[PDB]
Amino acid sequence: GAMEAIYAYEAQGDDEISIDPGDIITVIRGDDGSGWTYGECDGLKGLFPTSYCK
Repeated sequence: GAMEAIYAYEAQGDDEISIDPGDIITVIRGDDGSGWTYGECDGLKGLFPTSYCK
C-alpha cells in the first residue's frame, strides 16, 4: 500500500525521512499507534508522520 504526503516533514534523526507534498510513499510498516509509518519513497526509507499523509 502507499500514502501520499500532503504536508512537509523535515527528518529529525537518522531513522526519519523528510517528505514533501505530493510524495508517494510505499508503506513497509503501517502506523502502530505511535503516529509514525515506516516506508520508502524512491528508495529513501525511514519513518515519517502518518498524519502528514493520506
